[PDB]
Amino acid sequence: SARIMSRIIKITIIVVLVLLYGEHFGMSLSGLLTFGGIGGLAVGMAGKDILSNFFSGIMLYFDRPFSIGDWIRSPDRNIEGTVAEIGWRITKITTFDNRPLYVPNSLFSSISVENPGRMTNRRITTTIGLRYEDAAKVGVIVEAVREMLKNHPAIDQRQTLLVYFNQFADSSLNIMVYCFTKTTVWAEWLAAQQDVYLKIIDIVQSHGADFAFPSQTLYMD
Amino acid sequence: QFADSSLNIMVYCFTKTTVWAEWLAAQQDVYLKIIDIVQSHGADFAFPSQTLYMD
Amino acid sequence: SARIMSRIIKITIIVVLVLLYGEHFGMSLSGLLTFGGIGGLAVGMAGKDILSNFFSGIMLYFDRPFSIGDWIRSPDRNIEGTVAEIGWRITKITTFDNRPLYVPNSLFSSI
Ligand SMILES: CCCCCCCCCCCC
Ligand SMILES: CCCCCCCCCCCC
Ligand SMILES: CCCCCCCCCCCC
Ligand SMILES: CCCCCCCCCCCC
Ligand SMILES: CCCCCCCCCCCC
Ligand SMILES: CCCCCCCCCCCC
Ligand SMILES: CCCCCCCCCCCC
Ligand SMILES: CCCCCCCCCCCC
Ligand SMILES: CCCCCCCCCCCC
Ligand SMILES: CCCCCCCCCCCC
Repeated sequence: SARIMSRIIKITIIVVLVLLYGEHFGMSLSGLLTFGGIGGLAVGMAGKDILSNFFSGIMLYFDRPFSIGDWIRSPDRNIEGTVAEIGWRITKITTFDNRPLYVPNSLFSSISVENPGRMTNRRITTTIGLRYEDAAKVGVIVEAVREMLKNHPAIDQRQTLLVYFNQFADSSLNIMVYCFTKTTVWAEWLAAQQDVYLKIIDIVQSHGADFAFPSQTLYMD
Repeated sequence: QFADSSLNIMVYCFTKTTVWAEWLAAQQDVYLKIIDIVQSHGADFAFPSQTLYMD
Repeated sequence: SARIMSRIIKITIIVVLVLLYGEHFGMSLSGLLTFGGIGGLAVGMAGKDILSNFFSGIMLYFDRPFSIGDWIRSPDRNIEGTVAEIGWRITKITTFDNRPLYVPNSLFSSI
């Protein structure tokens, strides 16, 4: 394949040399190349593709939406993964399956790029579904959960922190939980989330309420 | 409107404040008051119902 | 990378200087650059992109759909978050996950 490609390259070089030469050296053959714009189209499409990719790479370098080793994604098209290398033509992304993903540079031209690798906090969200018969303790449970969250060493007190009775559900009364953690590490965030969930379970059990299963009323006949 | 297993009543209003926490607190208070009213008037909230013909 | 980019920039500068110069200074080489419109396309696409983004930013400044620190969204495409900065080319939006979101200015043109 390499030798065939070299042969074709030198054939193209000979063709271009013949085209450059005028009547003094053989015949220019300009009309043949411009017989129907074949040479024009051949040059134009290749140049357009190469220049588009090259300029997209240059703009990527100048704007700096992401760097090597950054976790990125896009709501427009999926490119999720960790950046491995930014070439002049193709950007290599390592997916979370440990598989290469080759993205042409021009695909970044007009899309919104998210950079989770540059996040400042990790969010924790969950819903507590209590039974409809536990409506008398909703306020106390919410207050207890908020107090527990406000005293947790792993929670960031400068970020949003909401715990309120949110909405009626089909078979439960839902309570929203919304907070952030100081750390941005995967394992530490997961451990903090697990600890918070266990504490929430303990609080709910201690206050006399319980979690609601999908309920249903049956009329027998 | 009539539902599959309940009679639905719509609630539609606005709050003076535009703050997230204050709006959520007002919503929770309104929901608790609605629950109290419904319980006091003798009605109750409907679970997904179903009629079963045994054989 | 910075030094390589500088080298390529000065190479392009030398190329443009050679193109500007006529027969008095070497050869203009205009035909080579216009052999198949390579230079024309290279200038046109870059200029179109840069000008589109710049003019979108200018229109954003003049119309004032939003300001710094404003929660925004769009039913057409998702950009939800709080505006962090409005640059000449890219607008930075902080999502509710506390992650940066870089939106080219031209994406606000028709939505
Ligand atoms: C082994 C034969 C190789 C022949 C390659 C021909 C290449 C033609 C290029 C035409 C470009 C317009
Ligand atoms: C110097 C600025 C370069 C801008 C490059 C834009 C490339 C757009 C390609 C779009 C292909 C669909
Ligand atoms: C070839 C075009 C070069 C454009 C360079 C733009 C540099 C932007 C720097 C922004 C720093 C905040
Ligand atoms: C037709 C224009 C081709 C331009 C190719 C430029 C390649 C630059 C590579 C820089 C080394 C990574
Ligand atoms: C038609 C022009 C082709 C230019 C090829 C550039 C190759 C650059 C390789 C950079 C490796 C780091
Ligand atoms: C280290 C080698 C760098 C070579 C850079 C070549 C840049 C070519 C620009 C062509 C623009 C049409
Ligand atoms: C002074 C008015 C500037 C208007 C800029 C419009 C840019 C449109 C870009 C569309 C790209 C798809
Ligand atoms: C370059 C074009 C400038 C257009 C300026 C429009 C100003 C609109 C002001 C509207 C105020 C209500
Ligand atoms: C080819 C036209 C380029 C125009 C670039 C204008 C850049 C203005 C920046 C203003 C400072 C924030
Ligand atoms: C090709 C023209 C490039 C113009 C680059 C403008 C850079 C403006 C930076 C403004 C920072 C506040």
